[PDB]
Amino acid sequence: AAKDVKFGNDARVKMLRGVNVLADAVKVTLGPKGRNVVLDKSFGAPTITKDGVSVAREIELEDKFENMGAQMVKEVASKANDAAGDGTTTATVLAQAIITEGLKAVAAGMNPMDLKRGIDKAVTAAVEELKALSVPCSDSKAIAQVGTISANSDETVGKLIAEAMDKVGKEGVITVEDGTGLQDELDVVEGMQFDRGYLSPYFINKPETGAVELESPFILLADKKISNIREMLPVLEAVAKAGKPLLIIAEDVEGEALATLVVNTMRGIVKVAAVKAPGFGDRRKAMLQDIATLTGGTVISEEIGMELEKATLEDLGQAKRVVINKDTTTIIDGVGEEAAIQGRVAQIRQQIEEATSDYDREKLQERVAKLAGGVAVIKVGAATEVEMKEKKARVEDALHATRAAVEEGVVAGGGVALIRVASKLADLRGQNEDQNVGIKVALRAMEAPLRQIVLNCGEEPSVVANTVKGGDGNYGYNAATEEYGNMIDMGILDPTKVTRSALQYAASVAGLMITTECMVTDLP
Repeated sequence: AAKDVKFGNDARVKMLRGVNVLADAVKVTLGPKGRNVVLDKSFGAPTITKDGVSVAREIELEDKFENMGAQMVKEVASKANDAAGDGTTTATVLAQAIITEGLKAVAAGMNPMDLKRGIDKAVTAAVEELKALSVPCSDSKAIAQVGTISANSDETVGKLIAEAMDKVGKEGVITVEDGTGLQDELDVVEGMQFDRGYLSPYFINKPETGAVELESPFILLADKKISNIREMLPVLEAVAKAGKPLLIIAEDVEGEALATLVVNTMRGIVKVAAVKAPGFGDRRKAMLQDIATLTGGTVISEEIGMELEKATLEDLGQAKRVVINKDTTTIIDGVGEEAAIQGRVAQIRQQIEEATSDYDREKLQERVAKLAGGVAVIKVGAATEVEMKEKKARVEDALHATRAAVEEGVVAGGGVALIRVASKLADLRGQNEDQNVGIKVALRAMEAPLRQIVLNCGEEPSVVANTVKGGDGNYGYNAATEEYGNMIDMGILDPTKVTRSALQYAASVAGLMITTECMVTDLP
């Protein structure tokens, strides 16, 4: 009902102090010599963690305006983590630096619009410089190296990732799953992955990764929107009597159907997951047909008179494993005739020759490559099961890091890339002097994360940052060994995508907060 409103400097200082609390909580964990943050748990055993993700997720300030500021910075940091795969702490500390300096400038009387424009100009220049400075990661040796560093110096993990990407390609779909035995088994199976997520997070079976993982499930491919249930209840009865989980891939399943599916899933009487149909228009129908051919089943379409009432087990697609993340889903080893797959890829290639528009042509290349390439599975082997779990988690993290490195490149890790780019961009200027002030704010902000890492290491940050700026290339300061040298030589590297995303999202949130003249929140 009644709401509190803050205008001008009061709202901005509220946001600044909230962001300060969040960044002070998170940034202490940054760096190889990170600090420990105790997250008190109501169950009884407090947890000690050194990752900024958990600390950021667990923070919620009591004051309303402080809470809003901290939560919005946390939201943009989580966006950076979801996109790049890492760099939440770097994004948070960069955002804190930009916000502090920009608010100090605004309080002097600087124009927020020009400050934001200068900050964005500096950030775009920094992204271009990072792209220029990035070391390409295309050789299998470089892939193995990125795998090793991304997995705490494990040659086996890097070798597995490198050979998996060799078999599936740089852009191929590669997934990791638990495997029996001690040795690591790598196999390739016929499957596909389309960028669609679960309609509700209530279907999640693995809270560790938030992935709806299904083993040997049935998939129901519907060409029509589903709102009611009574037309499709026999499908639920059939999958229940079959005893195996069911996957729903329709144009959209929402309303009472989604509600009853979520309720049943929480009840546990039946385990059924629903994911939206990829694409739209005729493309959606084409890829639904592609998935139907992959799974050996058929799609139910209202236009051809095939109702959901007649949908039974014989016309129900079946797979081996299904992994549904927040944004992407993966069907693995869908059982189906190889002749059908060959016919489908041949027909799509034909359509490629008699395609005319470039957009349709590139979409057809994407579809045929995705369908024909398949998905390889890497099975983690270890002596003890807990070791298998930790190794599989490390393999997943290393796979994400390697994928990011392939997508963008590899730069110097430990914040050296950002400070090097900031030193390189010392002479950039904008139209207004306010834009120059904003550019200087951005430069100091990109200098900040290395200073924080050095401060966590215990060394003084000023002289170390000055020495790193004095050098050129990937030369910087190693926090672990307290020595200088080339980061790629020392192996301290991060994907260019991670650094670029952290910088971009910190810039976005800083621009949003600097240009905020009013806050509205519920009354305490």
